[PDB]
Amino acid sequence: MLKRFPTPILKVYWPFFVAGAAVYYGMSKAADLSSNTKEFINDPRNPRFAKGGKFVEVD
Amino acid sequence: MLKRFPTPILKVYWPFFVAGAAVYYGMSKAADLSSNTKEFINDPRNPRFAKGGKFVEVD
Amino acid sequence: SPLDQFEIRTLFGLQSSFIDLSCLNLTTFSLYTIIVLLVITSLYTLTNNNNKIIGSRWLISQEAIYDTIMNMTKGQIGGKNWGLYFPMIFTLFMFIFIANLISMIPYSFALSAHLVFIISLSIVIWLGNTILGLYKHGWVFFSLFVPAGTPLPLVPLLVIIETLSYFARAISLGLRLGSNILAGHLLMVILAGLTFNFMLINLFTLVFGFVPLAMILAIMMLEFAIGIIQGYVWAILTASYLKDAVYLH
Amino acid sequence: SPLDQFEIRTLFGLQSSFIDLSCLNLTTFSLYTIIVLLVITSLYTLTNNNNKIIGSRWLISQEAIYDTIMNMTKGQIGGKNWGLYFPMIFTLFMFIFIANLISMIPYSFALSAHLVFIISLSIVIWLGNTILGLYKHGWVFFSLFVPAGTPLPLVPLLVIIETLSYFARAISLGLRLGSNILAGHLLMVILAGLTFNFMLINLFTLVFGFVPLAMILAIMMLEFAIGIIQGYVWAILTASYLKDAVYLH
Amino acid sequence: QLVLAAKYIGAGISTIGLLGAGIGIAIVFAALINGVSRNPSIKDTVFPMAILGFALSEATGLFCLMVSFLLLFG
Amino acid sequence: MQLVLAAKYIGAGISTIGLLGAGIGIAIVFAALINGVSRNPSIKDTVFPMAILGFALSEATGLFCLMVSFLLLFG
Amino acid sequence: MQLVLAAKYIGAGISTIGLLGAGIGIAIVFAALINGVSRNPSIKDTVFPMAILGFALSEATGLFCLMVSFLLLFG
Amino acid sequence: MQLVLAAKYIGAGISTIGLLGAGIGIAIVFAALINGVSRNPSIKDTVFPMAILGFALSEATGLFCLMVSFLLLFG
Amino acid sequence: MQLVLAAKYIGAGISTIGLLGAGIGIAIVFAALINGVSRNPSIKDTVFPMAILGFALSEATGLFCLMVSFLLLFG
Amino acid sequence: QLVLAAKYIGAGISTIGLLGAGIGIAIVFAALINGVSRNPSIKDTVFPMAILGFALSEATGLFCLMVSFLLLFG
Amino acid sequence: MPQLVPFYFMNQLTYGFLLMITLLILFSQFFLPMILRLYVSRLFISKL
Amino acid sequence: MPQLVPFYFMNQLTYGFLLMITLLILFSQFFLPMILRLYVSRLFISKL
Repeated sequence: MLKRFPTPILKVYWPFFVAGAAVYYGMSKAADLSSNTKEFINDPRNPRFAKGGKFVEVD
Repeated sequence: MLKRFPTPILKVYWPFFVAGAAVYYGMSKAADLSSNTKEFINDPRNPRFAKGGKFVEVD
Repeated sequence: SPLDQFEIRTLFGLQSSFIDLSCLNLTTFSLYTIIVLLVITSLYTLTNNNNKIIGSRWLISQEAIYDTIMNMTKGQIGGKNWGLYFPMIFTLFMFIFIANLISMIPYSFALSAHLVFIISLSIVIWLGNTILGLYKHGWVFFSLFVPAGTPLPLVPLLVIIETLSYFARAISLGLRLGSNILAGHLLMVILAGLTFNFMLINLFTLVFGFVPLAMILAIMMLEFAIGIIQGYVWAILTASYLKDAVYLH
Repeated sequence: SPLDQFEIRTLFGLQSSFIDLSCLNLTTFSLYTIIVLLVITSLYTLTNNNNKIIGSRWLISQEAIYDTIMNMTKGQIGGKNWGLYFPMIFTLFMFIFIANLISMIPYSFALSAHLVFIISLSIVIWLGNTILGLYKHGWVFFSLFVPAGTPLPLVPLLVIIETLSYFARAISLGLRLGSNILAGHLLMVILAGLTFNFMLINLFTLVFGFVPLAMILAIMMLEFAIGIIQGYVWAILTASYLKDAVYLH
Repeated sequence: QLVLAAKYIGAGISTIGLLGAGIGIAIVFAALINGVSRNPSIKDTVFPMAILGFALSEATGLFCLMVSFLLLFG
Repeated sequence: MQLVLAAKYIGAGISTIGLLGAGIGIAIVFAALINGVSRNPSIKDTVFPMAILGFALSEATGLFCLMVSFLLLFG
Repeated sequence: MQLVLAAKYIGAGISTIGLLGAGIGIAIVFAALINGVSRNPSIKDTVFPMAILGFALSEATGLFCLMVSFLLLFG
Repeated sequence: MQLVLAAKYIGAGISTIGLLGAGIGIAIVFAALINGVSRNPSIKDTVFPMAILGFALSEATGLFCLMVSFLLLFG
Repeated sequence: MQLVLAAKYIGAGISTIGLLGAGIGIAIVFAALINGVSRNPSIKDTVFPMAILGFALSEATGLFCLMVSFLLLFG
Repeated sequence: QLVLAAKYIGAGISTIGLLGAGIGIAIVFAALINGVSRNPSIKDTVFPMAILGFALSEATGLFCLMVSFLLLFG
Repeated sequence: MPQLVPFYFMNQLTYGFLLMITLLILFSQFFLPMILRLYVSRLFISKL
Repeated sequence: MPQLVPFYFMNQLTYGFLLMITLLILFSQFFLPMILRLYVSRLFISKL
């Protein structure tokens, strides 16, 4: 079928992966900051409603 | 462990199962009729919001 | 809100947009049904030490429950074939008996106090009596609605307010159990809520504040009795109802 | 609303109340990533007939792509070790090349036209150039910001508006591709929307209504070119950027 | 909407009639217990009369409950 | 709007009088149980299922009234 | 909200009446206990747990009417 | 909504100006094509596909400014 | 509220003028490509990556202006 | 809120300056193509000057884009 | 009452009837006859 | 623009970076050297 060859893909590409984790974290906080705006606080598919809280709805 | 014995549980209990299917269906229609009332049309965990439609919200 | 102990919370979750798959998903009610099934499995699987004849001390309990429900359904339907309806008369017991001892554990939850499930189970047993009676005995099933030798000018009244009692049987059998379990739990939580705010006023109340604690202990002693007796009364009324439906009076 | 072709709809679903597990769930974007992965797997697994040396007609395509990206990244970074960064320079190509041919299929969906993913991928490659450059070349990494032999009284201006062009590189590389794919698809859908309502007026328009159809065919001919050229331009700019980051000018 | 509030008072007052039904089922099974305890060989003879009298007494307690349901839901 | 909740709570108060028709019910059933066991000591294992049956199958009519009270209070 | 809180007090007043059921009830059980011991003093350890059981099961119907008053006072 | 629909027409008017880029553009490409054929008439089948490619890639930038006008007229 | 959407659409119309700075851009790049291939027929495989590079890396500055237009139109 | 609408006109007008940037990158790579085609052995000598001039011209087209982002977001 | 009337009716009833059919098949075929095997075995050793 | 700003940012980015790490490991260890084996084999038969 296919013979796996052990190519070095970690001692070459580590800053790409570190940057990936950093952008992942920064986009997590950006998504949490954007999901509470005036336009999108009453879109019912956001993950706020699946845990606890319901309908601030004061704008 | 346990030796399964083939006890007759279908040629004895069929009207219980037919009644179970009938009550299942009737409670399905009762749940669909109750999930659209004035009190519960804006509870965000109903299965309307997971498919399409959003926020009649005229009461 | 003293009734917050019956809230149903979703835990494992599942959804879609094609089909409404929100019917089945692991929930507090569903998780406690898994717990009831595993307890009832545990009362018979690991109870029997290596399939020994002598039947160790744990198996005396599930021996006595078996015998007190055999000797109860032999004295009710008691005909040519009483044992054909014995697994249902046992599995209507053990669900209610285990689901009213699990609910006594303090941070836990009453399966039995959901009226929508118990009333549904009662309507299932009532329709399964009427369909079984019609299938087994044709058009003369309605001979159940005349009591005995009665004078004919008052027979239709005694038919109307016999059939009204015949389909009150659909919801009465469930709502008895629902009312007992719900009122018992709501009583315990309300008296706990009153004795808590009794013991937060001035320090003289924690002195001799043992008597309301003893009253709550006495009500908890009463509550096992009112929980096991209802598990027995369910299994005696749905033996009497199969006596009426199978045998015409 | 001509832009409804980019709507993201959830399909398989997953939720909870303990932890926000709504991040991973099978979605239109996610399903088309599964399709891109299976296509790229299909271009090399079942392409090779029983591991034959001769390399049947399907394998000439994935031969030519390999060779035109080897001979492109040998002419950019071209140093002592150019091949150590060759798998990334190939897998940045093939994702964009396959995800812009799948998007041409009429009832389908552009992965590349989501600015939030492509701009994120561009910022990932930019930070992975700056971190790699700092690690490999210490404090003298900032020698990249002075061009050549320049007169010293105008060096700080030529440092400020060199670094501004250095971190415009974070979003420019992604937003080029996003703008091309989004504008091409929005152009095709808007011209289809205009020629549809052109052909529903009086029957003389379906006669000689072939020329707007031919214009849409010509734009679709153009759109493969503007889709493959961007897949090449991504892989040439992120070879030039690794030339700057690895080798100081 | 005085009527929407006054139907609840009616649904409350119309539930008092079960007072007779509970005492009634008690008196029936009380006489059944006394009759079995005096004559031990009469249980299978007279027990359907007890179940009959219970069914009649509940239904005639149940009239109040169905009037309460008509007031509360109709 | 105050009138609806006011008459709601008044009707929920009214709909607990029917439990005096159940207290006396359980009383008369266990009273006959005691008088039947005392005058015949070998009837207990025959009269006890009828005792439990009559007990709960008489309470049920007080618990119906309590459910009318709960549907008033909380529904 | 003065009307609904005035109605709460009246409802807690009405939900006191159902205790007379238990007050007659416990007594009918213990009266039958006394009249059963006097007919037969040998059946004491058989009869008296049934009297305690009837005491408990009627006191439950008393407390089910007390708890509605405790709801209407505070909750 | 008369003001926003009046602004739509002005916006569709402004988004016409960007076509002059393509109008000069296609011409500069074909002018270079002519001046390249006249210097060397043997390189025709090598050069002319690049001229067609530049034609297409500048006409795309023309149509990207036409589609904004077609949005502001109707959509 | 009409003024916001009106000036929004006017600004979105204004922000497509910059594509004439990209049409002429692609034009001059492919024009130099044609004149460079025509005067030296063996430079095509060396000058073509610089042609594609200059082409798209010059359009990008018209596509920035089109994204300002899209953020005005739809955002 | 006249200012909330008039910042959008400013963000539209301030994007016109990219007209110079696109023509600029074109003229730079046009001269690069002509210089390679006249002298074939000058590519590796003069290509960093082309990348430098492109970087400077884009940044001086990019001033207009950052002013547009300050008007549209600040 | 608010707590026993949610949207979860079909949830309640679905897992309930699955548990009922489960316990019915499970009791009847497995666990009641494993007690009855003990009964017949004790009586068979008793009769000998 | 309304369509490219939903709540699905972490969805997009999660499956995207999983696919990137997948294709990176997958290309580099599997599919590029299965072409390079063809190369070295052709040249080895050519040199003989």
